[PDB]
Amino acid sequence: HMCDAFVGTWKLVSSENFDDYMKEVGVGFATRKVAGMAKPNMIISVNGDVITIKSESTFKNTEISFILGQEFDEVTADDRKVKSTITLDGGVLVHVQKWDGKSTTIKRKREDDKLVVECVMKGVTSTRVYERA
Ligand SMILES: Cc1nc(-c2ccccc2)nc(Sc2ccc(F)cc2)c1C(=O)O
Repeated sequence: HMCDAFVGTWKLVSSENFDDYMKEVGVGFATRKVAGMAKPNMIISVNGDVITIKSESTFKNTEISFILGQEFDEVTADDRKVKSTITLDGGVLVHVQKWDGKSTTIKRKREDDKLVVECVMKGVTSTRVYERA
């Protein structure tokens, strides 16, 4: 029952400062423009200890499956090859991606009927809000 409140199908309803977050990450112009337009569907499911997060969009579809605390390989929407670890900290999913000596942290939290995603790359935060689809 660890992620019960995250499970489901979610749709992006708002975004703030995502272009700047992507600039800090190192995303190029064209990918920032097209990725920034996307209105992804996030589908979160749990089967035993394995959590799956799928993102479906017009630009790219992504999928990760993982066990909490156990590092894995991820290919991001912008085609970075990263080493990721996802943990639960006080009811917040905390996702750290490492690549090329860089790091970004993505936090996912339930707040009211929303799933709030906070993405941080050095000093820059983007906040992305999802509602149930
Ligand atoms: C945390 C995050 N990072 C990035 C992301 C995207 C590009 C470069 C770096 C990071 N995208 C998304 S959602 C998304 C999925 C597919 C897509 F084609 C566009 C957006 C999210 C999200 O969870 O809201």
